[PDB]
Amino acid sequence: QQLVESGGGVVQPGRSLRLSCAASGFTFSSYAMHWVRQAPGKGLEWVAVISYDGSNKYYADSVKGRFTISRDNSKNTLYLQMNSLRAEDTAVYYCARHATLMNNKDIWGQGTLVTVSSAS
Amino acid sequence: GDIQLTQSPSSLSASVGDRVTITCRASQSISSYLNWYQQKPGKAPKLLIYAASSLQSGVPSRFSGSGSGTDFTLTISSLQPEDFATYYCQQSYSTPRTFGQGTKVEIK
Amino acid sequence: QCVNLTTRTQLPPAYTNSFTRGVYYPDKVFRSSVLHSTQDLFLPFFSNVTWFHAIHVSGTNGTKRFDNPVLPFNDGVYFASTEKSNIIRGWIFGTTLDSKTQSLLIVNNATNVVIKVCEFQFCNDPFLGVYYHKNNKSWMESEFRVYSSANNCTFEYVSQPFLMDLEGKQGNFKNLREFVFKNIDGYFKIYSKHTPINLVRDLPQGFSALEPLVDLPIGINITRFQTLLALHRSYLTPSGWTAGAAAYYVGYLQPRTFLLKYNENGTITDAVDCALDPL
Amino acid sequence: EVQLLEQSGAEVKKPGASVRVSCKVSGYTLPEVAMHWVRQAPGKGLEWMGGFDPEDGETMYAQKFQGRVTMTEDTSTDTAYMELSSLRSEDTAVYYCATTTPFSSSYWFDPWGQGTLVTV
Amino acid sequence: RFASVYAWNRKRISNCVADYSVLYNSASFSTFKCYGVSPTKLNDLCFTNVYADSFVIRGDEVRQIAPGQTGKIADYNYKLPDDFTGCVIAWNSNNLDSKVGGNYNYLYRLFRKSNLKPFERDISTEIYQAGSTPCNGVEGFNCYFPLQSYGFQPTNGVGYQPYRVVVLSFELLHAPATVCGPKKSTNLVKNKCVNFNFNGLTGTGVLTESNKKFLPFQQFGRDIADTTDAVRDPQTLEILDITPCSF
Amino acid sequence: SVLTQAPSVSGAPGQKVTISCSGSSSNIGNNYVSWYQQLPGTAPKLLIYDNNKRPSGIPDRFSGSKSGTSATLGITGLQTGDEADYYCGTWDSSLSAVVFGGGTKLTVL
Amino acid sequence: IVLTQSPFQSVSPKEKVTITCRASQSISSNLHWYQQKPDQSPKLLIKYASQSISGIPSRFSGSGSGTDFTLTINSLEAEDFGIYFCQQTNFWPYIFGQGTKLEIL
Ligand SMILES: *[C@@H]1O[C@H](CO)[C@@H](O[C@@H]2O[C@H](CO)[C@@H](O)[C@H](O)[C@H]2NC(C)=O)[C@H](O)[C@H]1NC(C)=O
Repeated sequence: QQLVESGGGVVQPGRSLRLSCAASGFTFSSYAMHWVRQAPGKGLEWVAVISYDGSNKYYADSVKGRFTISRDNSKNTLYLQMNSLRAEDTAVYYCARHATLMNNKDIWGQGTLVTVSSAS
Repeated sequence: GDIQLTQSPSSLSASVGDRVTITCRASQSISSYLNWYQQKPGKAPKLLIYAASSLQSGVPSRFSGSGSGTDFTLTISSLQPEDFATYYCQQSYSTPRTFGQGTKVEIK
Repeated sequence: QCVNLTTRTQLPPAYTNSFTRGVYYPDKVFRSSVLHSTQDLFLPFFSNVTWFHAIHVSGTNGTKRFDNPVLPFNDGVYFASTEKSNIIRGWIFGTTLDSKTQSLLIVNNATNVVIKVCEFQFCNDPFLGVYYHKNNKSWMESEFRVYSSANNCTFEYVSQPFLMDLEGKQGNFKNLREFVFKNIDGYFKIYSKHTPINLVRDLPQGFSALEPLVDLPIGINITRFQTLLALHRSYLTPSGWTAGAAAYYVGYLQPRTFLLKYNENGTITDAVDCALDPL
Repeated sequence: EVQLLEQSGAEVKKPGASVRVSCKVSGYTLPEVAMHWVRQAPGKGLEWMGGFDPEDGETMYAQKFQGRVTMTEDTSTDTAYMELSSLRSEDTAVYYCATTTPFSSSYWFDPWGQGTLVTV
Repeated sequence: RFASVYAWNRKRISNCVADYSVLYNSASFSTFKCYGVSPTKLNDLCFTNVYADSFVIRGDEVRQIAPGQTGKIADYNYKLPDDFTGCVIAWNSNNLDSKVGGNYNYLYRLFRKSNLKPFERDISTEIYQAGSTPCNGVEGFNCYFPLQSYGFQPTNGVGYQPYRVVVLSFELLHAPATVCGPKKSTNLVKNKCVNFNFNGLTGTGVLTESNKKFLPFQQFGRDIADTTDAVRDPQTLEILDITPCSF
Repeated sequence: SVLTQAPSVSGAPGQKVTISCSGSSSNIGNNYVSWYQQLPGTAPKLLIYDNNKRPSGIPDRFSGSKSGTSATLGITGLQTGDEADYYCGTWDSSLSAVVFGGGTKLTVL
Repeated sequence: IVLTQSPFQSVSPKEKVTITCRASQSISSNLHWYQQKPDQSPKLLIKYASQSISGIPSRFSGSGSGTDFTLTINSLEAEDFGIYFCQQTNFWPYIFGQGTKLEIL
């Protein structure tokens, strides 16, 4: 039913910041989950998947920074660590789901700002 | 390579009661894997059509999904002030998924 | 969990003689005003009964001693204690009293006694730990201290509390409770008798008749058993354990032919141990 | 007899933040004994805070500071979180975990958390 | 609450009473088919081991859960063997399961890589791959997500409306239990000389309530002659004295 | 805070001198008093509880008294390591809370 | 699930004559209605109490609210009337009501 996100903030470039997003209402477990990016004034750009029902991780090669994705299935939560930062990734992120002709499960988090800058 | 999307027009300033056809052509043919999202600034995206053939539950009949294969489009009818919003198309054919650049329907 | 008290010295076990003891109805069939002879596990009359103090207090402040050791079940087990205050909530029966062996656990912490037959990994010293709930002015005792975990539980049961103390007696009664535990052909029977006793410790001359509350098919032989003590934490005074003093008597049933005298009521009264005397 | 486990430990919070204080125990279980809190400012004295009430069974809150700080309890993990909010210039102080007896008719703070310093 | 069909909960009806007399009286089940023998005859017979499967499906979907029946709900949600002696109980649950705006809590496995075996559930939600290319548990072209959200509405037709279904499977095993229901047992006759069979023991005697306070747990009585002293009914805890017919 | 005790006091070593705390009937009058000790940057230690009870590990040299609204903390057998601040406290029903005095930092001369 | 719709009928023909399915307190949206002829295997007329099956002249409609259902035979003549039975399908024993022996002037 509901998705909550870890806190965004201002991080210096080159660093790492683990992204937590917990589910509620129905589990993460039976589904997949995604991350997308929205820069201000920019379109929604897909980032990376998670696939718990086997195990597989796909990343966008457009932003191929080894942003690693794993999960806390028993907390219905999902972790993507912001690795190899660069300033144009300063944006808001969303926890996502795609209706793949079968489901209607597209549920979106509230959105938190990751900021990549040396100036706090 | 990647699958390119082509969302046209990328904006359309509109009026009350229109019937806007927001087109989202795909460079690589997609059999039925397309979705439409309605989003507003500071708001989470809301799915309007799933598979571009069946309306999402909780979505008004005026929003409609049309087109197949290479060309896909969104049909909006009985446009209302609440209805005006930024609309993004969506592939789910391959990996990577890309979304359209958005179409802001806005009051003339 | 698994708190262990060894203190300093276990001490020699006390010894006592019971003139009449371990009298129970061997046969379910009701008999009135008749004399019958049956051979079954029984406590022999006029025989020494070992006395063990679960908690021993020396003639000085504090100095509480954990003197209760694991006791072999043997052919049969008999438990006798005045127990005006109930600290013996339950008795643990296990072949090894360890995990991978079906262990019988009784808890009187709940209003109705709960009997469990699950494998329990008992700690070297197993006793219930009581913590103040802080809600509803109530104290809760945990069997987690007694055993680390429960697994492969063949069976479980719920029964009326085996130990009941009305209280207000203020002596002259002692709320004495007698329990008989025996396992035959994989069947375990628990017998409860409440007898008012004028004597503070020595067992009374009068015969006591024990009736089995329920018959349970445990299906596993028991060769060892130990008492359980409910102990509450003690705070600063100008973790606390072994609060109060507990003394219990254990008598081992030996198969014997026992003459049974049946009253018009049908309750067993007089009992005779056949090999005890030529008469 | 019983020594309280370390509470917050080392916490740094620049202005524009708020901090929970989680005080655990050892040798007891959490809800057999009541916790308490006292403000101690370096070079200054004691200001009592938080606390549980033996009477009425409520968890007290110092009236002066009431509503700014809250407390929750996890009985099994012995974690009692003291969340102070809305940082102020003189708000920063060393906070000592405190505890009174469950039997009631008691006031003495008993064992101590050893002291942790919040930052504003 | 009842578990979803894709992962149905299984509860074994062993060491538990078997009573369908209340079920006949309630008459609240949309479909209550019975197999092998007449419904009264199975109700009376004691069952050594029974198996209960709990799941929620549409009224049309219930047909897929039937012996030797091939359907979307029969090929990947769950399967019943062609020879089934068990009775299947289905009742309309539209009043409780369905909610305004639709009910999406329950899920059904529309497809799966292979046909599911009878008395089996799929604990894996990995995407099925119809295409040769491997989806590998993530959405892909030529494959679809196997689970599809259920849609339950009060306005929808009775077949569309949700049904809670429990499947009972009857099996014979050595392992016994303490009590039983009707017991396929002729009614006891008392105050007349009669031949009575109890727990494999046949005796002929007049039957009367026992004046002696015989204990309830024992089913039989012991005498010095070794003739049975008293008997207890297998349907109810009543103690009956045994007196041989006058000679 | 709401109670009365001086910032500091001094005395020669090995001597006998106490410290008192002046409350009211609303605080000390109906309530029991406690006393606490802290060394610089350390853990404040319970000294005496209830005006008559000494915690485990306290030298017996310490006593206490409550006269009306006045409560004295008996301090005897001064040591070189006894220099620290002592805090009075008692239960308050006024604000229905726990109260303390400002503290008195002893000095062993 | 007992039904007690309509003992019988006695009315001039050609009129809008109603037969009133008296359902039990338990309600069932689904139902059926069948036409019986003397010593003739009857046939279901009203399917689901609202839908028409193929082959029925529209003389008799089925309109009902909740548990109650009425099979208003509109403009019935002396050619059609026989017995008309109600059927209930929700409750396990799919009971049949007393039924209406339609008769007319
Ligand atoms: C159950 O266990 C007890 C205790 O081990 C067995 O009693 C032993 O029996 C043997 C053979 O008669 C004796 O040599 C031992 O001295 C007995 N020990 C005790 C403590 O009495 C008992 O035989 C076992 N019963 C079964 C059926 O295995």
